[PDB]
Amino acid sequence: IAEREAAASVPIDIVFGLIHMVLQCGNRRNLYRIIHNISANKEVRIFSVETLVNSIYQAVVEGVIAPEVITKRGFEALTYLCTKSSDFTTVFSYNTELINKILQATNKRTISESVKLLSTVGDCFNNDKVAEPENIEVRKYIGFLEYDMTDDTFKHFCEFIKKTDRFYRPMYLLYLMGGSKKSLEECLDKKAEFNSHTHHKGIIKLVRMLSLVNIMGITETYLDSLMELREMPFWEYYFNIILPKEKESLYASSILPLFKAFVIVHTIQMYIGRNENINEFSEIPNSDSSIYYSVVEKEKDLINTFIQADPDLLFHAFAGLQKKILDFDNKRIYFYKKIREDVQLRPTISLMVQRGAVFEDTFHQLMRLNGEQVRNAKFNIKFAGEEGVDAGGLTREWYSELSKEMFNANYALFTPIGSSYQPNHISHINPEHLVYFKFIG
Amino acid sequence: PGKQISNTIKQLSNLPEEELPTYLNNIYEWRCAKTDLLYWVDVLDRFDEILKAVVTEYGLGQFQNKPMKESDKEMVYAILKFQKLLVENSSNKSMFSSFDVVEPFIYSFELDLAIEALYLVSFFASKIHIQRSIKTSMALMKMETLKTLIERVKEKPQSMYTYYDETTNNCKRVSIKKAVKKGIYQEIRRFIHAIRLHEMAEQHEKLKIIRMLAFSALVYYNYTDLPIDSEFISRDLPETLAIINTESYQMREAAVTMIDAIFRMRIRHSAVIAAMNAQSHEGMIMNLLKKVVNEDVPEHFAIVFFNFLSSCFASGPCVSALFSAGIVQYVCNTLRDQPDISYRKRMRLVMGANTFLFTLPAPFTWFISENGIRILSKELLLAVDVALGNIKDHDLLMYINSIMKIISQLFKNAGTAEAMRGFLEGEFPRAISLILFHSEEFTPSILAYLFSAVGDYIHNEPSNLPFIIEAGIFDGFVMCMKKELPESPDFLLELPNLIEAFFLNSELIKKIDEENILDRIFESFEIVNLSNIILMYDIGRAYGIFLENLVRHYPIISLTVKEKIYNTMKNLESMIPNTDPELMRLLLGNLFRMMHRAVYRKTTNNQLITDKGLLNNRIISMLMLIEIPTETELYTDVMNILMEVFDEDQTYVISYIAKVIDRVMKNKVTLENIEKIKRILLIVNYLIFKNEETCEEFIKHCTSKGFLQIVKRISQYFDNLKKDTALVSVAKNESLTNLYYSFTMGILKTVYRYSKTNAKEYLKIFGLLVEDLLSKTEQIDHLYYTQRMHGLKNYIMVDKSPQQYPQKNEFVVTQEYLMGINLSETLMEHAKNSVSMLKDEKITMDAHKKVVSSILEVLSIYVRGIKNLFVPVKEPKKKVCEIEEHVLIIVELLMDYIDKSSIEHLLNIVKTAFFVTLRKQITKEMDRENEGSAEYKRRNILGSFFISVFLNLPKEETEAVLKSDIFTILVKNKKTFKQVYNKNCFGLLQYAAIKESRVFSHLVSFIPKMTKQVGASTDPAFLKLYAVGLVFVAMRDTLKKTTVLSRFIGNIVFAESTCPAVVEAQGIVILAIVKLKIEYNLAITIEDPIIHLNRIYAIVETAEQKEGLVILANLLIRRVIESKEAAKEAVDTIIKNKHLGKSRMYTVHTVCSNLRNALFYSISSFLEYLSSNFECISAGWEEIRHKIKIYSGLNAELFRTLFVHRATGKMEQIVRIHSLCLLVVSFPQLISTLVPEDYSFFMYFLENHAAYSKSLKPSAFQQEDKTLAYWSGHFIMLIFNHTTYVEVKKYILEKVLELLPTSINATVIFSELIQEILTMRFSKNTFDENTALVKEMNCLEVMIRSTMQIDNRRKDYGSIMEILTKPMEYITRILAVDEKEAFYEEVTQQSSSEQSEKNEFLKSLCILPISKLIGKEMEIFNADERMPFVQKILEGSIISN
Repeated sequence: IAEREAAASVPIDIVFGLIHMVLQCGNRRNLYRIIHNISANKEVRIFSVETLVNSIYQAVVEGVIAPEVITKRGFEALTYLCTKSSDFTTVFSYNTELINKILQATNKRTISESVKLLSTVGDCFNNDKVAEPENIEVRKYIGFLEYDMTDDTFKHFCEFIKKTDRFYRPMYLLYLMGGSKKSLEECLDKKAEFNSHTHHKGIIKLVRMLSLVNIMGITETYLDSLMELREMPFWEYYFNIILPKEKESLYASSILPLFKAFVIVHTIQMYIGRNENINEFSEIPNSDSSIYYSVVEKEKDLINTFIQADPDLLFHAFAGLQKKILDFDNKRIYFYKKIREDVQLRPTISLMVQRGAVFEDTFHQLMRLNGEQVRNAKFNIKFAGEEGVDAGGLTREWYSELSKEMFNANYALFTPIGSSYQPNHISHINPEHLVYFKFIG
Repeated sequence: PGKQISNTIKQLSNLPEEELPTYLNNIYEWRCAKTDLLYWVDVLDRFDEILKAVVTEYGLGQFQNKPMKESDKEMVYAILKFQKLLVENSSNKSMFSSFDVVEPFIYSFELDLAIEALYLVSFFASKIHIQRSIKTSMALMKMETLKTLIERVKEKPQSMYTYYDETTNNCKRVSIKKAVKKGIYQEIRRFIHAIRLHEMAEQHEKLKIIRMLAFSALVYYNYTDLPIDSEFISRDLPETLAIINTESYQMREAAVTMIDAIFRMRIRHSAVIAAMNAQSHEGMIMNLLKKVVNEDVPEHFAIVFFNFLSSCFASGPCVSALFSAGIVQYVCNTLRDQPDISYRKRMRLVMGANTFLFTLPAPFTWFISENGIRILSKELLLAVDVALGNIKDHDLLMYINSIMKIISQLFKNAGTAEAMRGFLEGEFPRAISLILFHSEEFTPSILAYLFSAVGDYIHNEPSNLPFIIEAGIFDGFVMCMKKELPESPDFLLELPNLIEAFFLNSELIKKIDEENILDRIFESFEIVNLSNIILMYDIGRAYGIFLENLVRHYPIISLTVKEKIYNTMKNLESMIPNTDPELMRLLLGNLFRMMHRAVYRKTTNNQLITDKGLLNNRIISMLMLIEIPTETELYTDVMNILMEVFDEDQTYVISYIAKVIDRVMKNKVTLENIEKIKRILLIVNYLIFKNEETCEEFIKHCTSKGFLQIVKRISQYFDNLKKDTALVSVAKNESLTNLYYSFTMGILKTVYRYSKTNAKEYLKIFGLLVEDLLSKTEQIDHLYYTQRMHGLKNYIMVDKSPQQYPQKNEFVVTQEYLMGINLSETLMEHAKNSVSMLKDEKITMDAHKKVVSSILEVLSIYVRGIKNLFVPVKEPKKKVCEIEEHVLIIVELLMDYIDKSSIEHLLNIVKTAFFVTLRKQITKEMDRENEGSAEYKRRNILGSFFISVFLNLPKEETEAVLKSDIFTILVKNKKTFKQVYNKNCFGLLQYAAIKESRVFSHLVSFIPKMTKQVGASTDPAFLKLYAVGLVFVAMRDTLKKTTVLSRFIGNIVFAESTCPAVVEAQGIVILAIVKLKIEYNLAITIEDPIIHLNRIYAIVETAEQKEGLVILANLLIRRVIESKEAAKEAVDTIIKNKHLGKSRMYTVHTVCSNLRNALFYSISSFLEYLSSNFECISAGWEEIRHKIKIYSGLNAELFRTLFVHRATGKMEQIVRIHSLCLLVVSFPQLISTLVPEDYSFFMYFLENHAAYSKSLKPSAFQQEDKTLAYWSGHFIMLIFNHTTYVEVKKYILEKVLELLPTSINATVIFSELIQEILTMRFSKNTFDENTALVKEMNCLEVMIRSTMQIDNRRKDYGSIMEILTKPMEYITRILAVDEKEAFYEEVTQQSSSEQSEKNEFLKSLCILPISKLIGKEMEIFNADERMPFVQKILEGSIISN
């Protein structure tokens, strides 16, 4: 992960034939290690990577060994280098023209691994080490969005966009507005005879690149085009004509992406800049002539049904929705999920109580620690007297006995109304018993 | 097996293979019990081999025979069908070996073959999750290959098919529509599948279910390696269930099978249940049931459907959903609304009930609420009264059986016991009473279920028992009992349960005693037919337990029960003798199996049925009539019960057996009688040996006149048995004498071991026995005379003093008794009788010799315990001296009749004679006083006789006792010393000198006289004795004498010898002389031993046991090269190992023993080390306070001479190079001294090492050549690693890089050499220097150049390259990492008998460090001795120093 320097033990002449042979051979994992090790010093690293990339360039645009197999082998080798030690990606930042060459050399089969390669390359933007960000020639790469990709390729594209946002927000958004415009126009034109499965690629690309727009944010100048785009009556036409027919005709599995897209198109936000190291300030924009609220009120039942189908949508696409639409069941499941990712680090401690008074001993051994530790503590209960049930049963019975004891007659910390309880009066509650309420909390 | 089963087996085996399918086709269904596959091994093997023959006739590879015989397909179709039929109701399916030929049937063009084979495979793989043992047969074929059939079957989906071929790295369409020739149209099976999909589609339904069955098989193998996702569950499962709904029976059967496969998976289970949609009242499976009941269905199809249904109810959530649908109401209405439904259909209904009623409790509660029990009662009444008054119907009877089982298991569970409220309210009593009053026409299982239900209901609430009682039910039970019981296991198993349920009412006990039904249970035990069943299950244990429960809870009629059981015992006793032995063996085994429980229980009231007298007489008569094997558990439990019987009353039992044996003695003399006595003493020996504690009264009975008289009569009878050889064989006589002796010694051991026995009480028995035996000894019958005297020898064995103190051999009480008998005179009488009969030439010298040895042992152990023997004390030699004189007379008499069989006893006599001396009971003073004693002269003349005997023994006999402690005293007389020295038994003298110093002092005078005979003595013992005598005398004279060695002068030369012992002895002599000369001034001149060294190297090429030779060669060369200061420093370094231990180390003995190597190597070094750097030795007086090698005097010239020897043969070159390795390891600085020119000769090592490649293993190899090359390379590796020189390494690396590119093998081997040059690191700084050099030399360039210049497109070239990667990968990684961490980098970041002996020995040879090498080199002179005299005198020196 750091630059390594040693004596130049290898002559620059032999590595040419060596890279030739590794390209002209198989079972090269060992050879991969050989090249990675010999490229330790800076000079050999630079010469080897430039030689390999020039060879790959000549393999495709310029063309025994077939050009395609040699190209895939060289791409695999480049990935194997760039992945480890993170310093062979730095040579791309050192040159910035070899990047232009490699991006230029990109056929249909290239993207399947070129996406991974470029995602790895994007590390040169993580440290912002470019020093020449004006001549990267990205519009070809952003235009290759029109090709056919997969899920992992999309993830690599997303992380590359996350790396390159602070550098090319203007031009990336400039292309994305037109791309989204043409995608929605295509969906609008074919909506009379649209298919959610035959053109499922269309809905995939639309929702994906709109999500990429969200991750990209919006600028001030493009706001005219953005407000134009948020006023497409394709939404109304679908939800009022095609949604009624596709509910009773087609499978909702391919129809759900359209609902995600409808959420996203109004989920568009406003990023001002990556002022801090790891984040960009986000501000919520507004819609003036939209009857989008009317639409979401119209099919609120379907919205809640689809949210119940998969709560994970709230963390990926459905995050822009208002919780008011959601019922308390889905909201509570989402709340449990949200509170359980920040589980933090959990230390394990023991707990000992007596059947005579669990509450008193629990209070005594729980006031000593802090809120964070007791929050993260794994209560391994040890009931005195009885040892016949597992730790989970011990904790369950400890909780039940605590619940019994806070409402016990002797404690009287809360007075009963029946099933429920309310805290006892200030006159009846002794001043020393107020800490018991903190313990209850 | 079976009866019709055996007929089917033999018919399948023998019938012609043309008529095999026709006969097979008659087998339509399995209306019989399950079996084991072992009975069809012949049929399975025959079918497998005929299938193999057929498929080889077809080809199995390409299915060339497209026009195929219809007889063949019918044959294999029937084979697979009835194979499925057999295995679907079989056991031990893991042995099915016919699986090996089924995949060609799976991929066959014939679709009947494919459906049959895939159905069989699916059934076999169904039980993978349960049995798990059939996978071995399944593993014969690859499961992943069936993924070809995963693609769904469509109406000619694609006419193009893509195949994958390597190297070319392309996949393109193949021609399918051609089909011009049936030959050309792992990928072959996939292509055939594509052809079957495309070309023919008329019969696509069968292959449409072939794909389905293959999918099912891949489900069964592993559901993880399956395409199960949302799409499969959402499409194929609905398609399969639609097939079940609509399509025809034939392929909806396969759909049902695949549905079973799916739902047994238990994945996506909620989704599967919600999708399959039986939750509706018009759900699927009950809809199919409505069809089946309404529209007629094929019988086999109906059976498959109902088995699928039973599979459905088995799952928890499935039956929960089915019950929620309302199946209970459906079945209730179906039963209570129409009776015209077929009987078998109602049967299938009631199996469905038997499943779902017990699967879950909620349907049970609903059914109880729905009051379907009353409907069940009504239909049961209808079924029975249709059966009653009418002829027997098979289906009707088994349906009544189904009703009985459903009601019985419904009543069985207490959680299902809620139905026992409305029992009497219904008409159940009327129906069950009708059944009981007419049980003669019903299946026994019906009766068993009925009785179980009746008993369970009665036990549920015995309050209602009278209501049953006046219902006349028990009367019907009586009528049923009038009929004799059938061959039913479970009915007989459960009958005691109903009988006990009757005992719940006391009046029923009264009536059953009145009517005496228990006669049936009593008489059940003598039935051979039922004996098989009793063997099969645990009937005896159940009946026993029921008996104790009855007697304990209801002992009212216990007297009648006792009477009946004893009558049955006598009955079963009666017919034993006139019956086949095996039948009675097994029947008695079962009978005593249930006796084991029946009586002698710890529970109360069981003692009421434990009669010692009658049962004892019966069991004794039984044992006295039949022979019983020991290993059977029948033997075990009969032993147990007889032990309780005897423990209750020992006296009466022993009296009874005594009178029995006397009475049978009075009978006629017969062989079977002899066997009876044999077994009665067998049992008495058993009971005596097992007995731990004994009452004195039992011993009194043993010494009672009856016991002694019966024992003496037994002895008399045994003697009479020797009278006639014809009636009783001589071997039988020997065996009976042996067993009688064993019995007598056992009982004598018991009585003697018995505490505080009356002395005279023991004496009368023992003296009577011994006098009888000795009287019988001198009779005509001398055949058993040896056996009789061995018997008295064992008598001497047993009457032994406790000797509880360790190392104690003395009589405690028996000594006075023994010489109160005057044994010695009898012994001399028998001795002179033996001498005379020897003179009378009626004895073989061998038999006479063995008699002498036996009597010698007798005397030896007789005198072993006698006190103060040969002890000069005034009072006790009144008789002991007389016995000593007798012993001397006896041993003198038998002088010339001693051989190997007597030496041990005679030496034991010596050891007894000299106990005080050898066990040092003296203070070394009174022994030196008491020489003027008669005992001393007697023991001295005894030893004289002994030495005379020994010197009359050849080498073989002498080697047996070559190391005994007494020889330290025997040869103490210098007269005997010169006598034995002139007798040439010098090894004894060596051991004596090792252990005693006076004989060594005599040898000191002896040495100069024998110094001249050293040369060409050809006696290994003589020469080793010389060498060892010199080493001890030199190191002893170093202790304050220093002068003795100076007086010795001479010169010795050696002649050629072919015996290896001679040459190695000469080498050892050279070792001693040079090792003494280098330190001490010796006047014996010796030439340069190199001549002897090359003699050794020549002879090892031929001789065996090379270890001593090679080790002596290595130690001698190191000794010659090494010097005094080096030896002293090495000894100090070695001692530092135990010096740093700071342990207790209180005794000097441990110090010496663990450092004997330092003791022998140089006493001066060890002495000065202990005087200066004294150890943590307590020394017997408190404790003492405690607290890069450069060597000089070496001889590199000999190393230089040796280095260029260049021998010819294999083994001597190996020896030379091994010596080179040891010296360079020991003294690397010698290499720094070599001539700058000589390094040219390393080409020899490099080339002869390049002869073999261990990695690339070739055939026609030689293991000795392999180890030669390995050692050659080891030399170079040691040069690079353990040495710190630079320039020589530079030269040799230059040479190796020059020689590397010569050829592929040279490149590979030198690359390896560089690799493990770098890997094994002796030191970090040395390794850093090595890395600096190897980087400095640019070797990577030339090695990689030779690497890619030679790269050829070859098959094993890949293996060569992957081998080559490791060295260059390692070195390149080293050259990248910094120098500090590079050191820590690591990898991956009787010709045959002697041949094997030498193969193992070569690997046994290893690199020996200094420590164990020195230890073993001084081991030769130490001869594994634990303490020599030099050690003692040196320890005294250390103490006084």
